[PDB]
Amino acid sequence: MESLTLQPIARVDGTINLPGSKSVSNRALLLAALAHGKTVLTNLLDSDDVRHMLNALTALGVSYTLSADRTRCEIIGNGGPLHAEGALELFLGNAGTAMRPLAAALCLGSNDIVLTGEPRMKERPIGHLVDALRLGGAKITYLEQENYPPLRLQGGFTGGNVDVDGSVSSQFLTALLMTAPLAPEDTVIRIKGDLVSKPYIDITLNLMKTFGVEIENQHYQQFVVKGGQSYQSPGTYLVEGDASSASYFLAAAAIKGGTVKVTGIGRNSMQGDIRFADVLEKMGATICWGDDYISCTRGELNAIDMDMNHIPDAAMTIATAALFAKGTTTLRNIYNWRVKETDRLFAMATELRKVGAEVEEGHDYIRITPPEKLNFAEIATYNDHRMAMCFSLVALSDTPVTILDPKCTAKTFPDYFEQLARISQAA
Ligand SMILES: O=C(O)C1=C[C@@H](OP(=O)(O)O)[C@@H](O)[C@H](O[C@@](OP(=O)(O)O)(C(=O)O)C(F)F)C1
Repeated sequence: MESLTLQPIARVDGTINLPGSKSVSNRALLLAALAHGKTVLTNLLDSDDVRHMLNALTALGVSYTLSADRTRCEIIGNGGPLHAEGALELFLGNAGTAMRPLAAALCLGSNDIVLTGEPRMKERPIGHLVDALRLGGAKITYLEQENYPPLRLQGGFTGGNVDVDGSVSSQFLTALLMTAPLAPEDTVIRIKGDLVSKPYIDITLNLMKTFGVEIENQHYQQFVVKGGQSYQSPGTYLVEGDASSASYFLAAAAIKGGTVKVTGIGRNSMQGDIRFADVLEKMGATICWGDDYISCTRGELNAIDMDMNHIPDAAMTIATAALFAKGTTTLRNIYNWRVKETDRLFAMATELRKVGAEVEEGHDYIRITPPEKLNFAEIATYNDHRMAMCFSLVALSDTPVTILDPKCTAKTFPDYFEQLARISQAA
């Protein structure tokens, strides 16, 4: 078991050029593969989730080339649905943005493909998506536990009236939205009730528009899609920097700055996690907005009590930043933390208590009362990139912290610790 020990960081200050957005990167790659023409993506993220998507596209027959640093990709569009037979297995690692979107897209036409991944992926739900795809005509088989990967897809999604549950993940609706335009018949997608992580649907619709497709969004309760469409290459496309990855560095400044500026995202970004900056401002930090940067300067840090459903991933960063705030912080309406890279409510509460906090682990919320002073802990990371990045902030105090399995950050940010060190100052 590898580990990394972070010594106390006296102050943070500096500029970080953000790695590419994982959410945008995987959507752009799949749309480029389905599109007609050559797409040149720049500022593409090089991480495990993107590598698994690229490997899947290679296995499906898509041609592309990558630059030396793997941030520039020239993709040759397939000009329509991707195809493979013989129960070809695509191993998708831990990537939800490959698993959910491909589970839907590969249901177009006739195929015989199996989707699987790491053990944890076999524990992340996909039943709501499968239910919707079947209503549209798809033939899908669960090879292990019902409602979870791995899946054998045999095609048949033609469109029609499809209902989808949006209460657990926005990725199921995202997958349907990307797939429906290419189906032969028109599709009306009806949301059964609530829709969580709503800002990610805006990311999906933005990418679809870039690739030539628009749909009718009726107040996020129903989406009307015309079938028989085709995606078209936009030529060159610049991938936004990752706003979720930015959260760690902006929070670092709110706690121990200094001023930290992140470039690659700004006030015009399509990512919902830029709203993380507004939470730091509510806590007492100073935020500066630019067209291609967001910066945070240390002010003060006061506890908050907020519904975080609109920024579930960046909300985890507030949970460790809360260790440094005045008062008790409560983060609400975050049930799906339980079904991601690990059960994050269980994990976050467990590890926060290890450094001294008093924590109430609610079914769908977490309440955190910081200790007078933090203590040392060897932090378990649950094969979850965000547990490692969130707990790295413990070192912005008088105590060191040891992070187990630091390489798990590679899901979205292989160079995380090098970047945190770049802004760490001794004076
Ligand atoms: O559509 C997207 O791009 C995502 C939407 C969210 O999921 P929900 O709609 O289910 O709330 C994020 O939490 C998810 O990021 C994570 O990763 P995956 O891409 O799903 O593997 C993450 O980086 O931590 C997370 F869900 F674990 C990526």
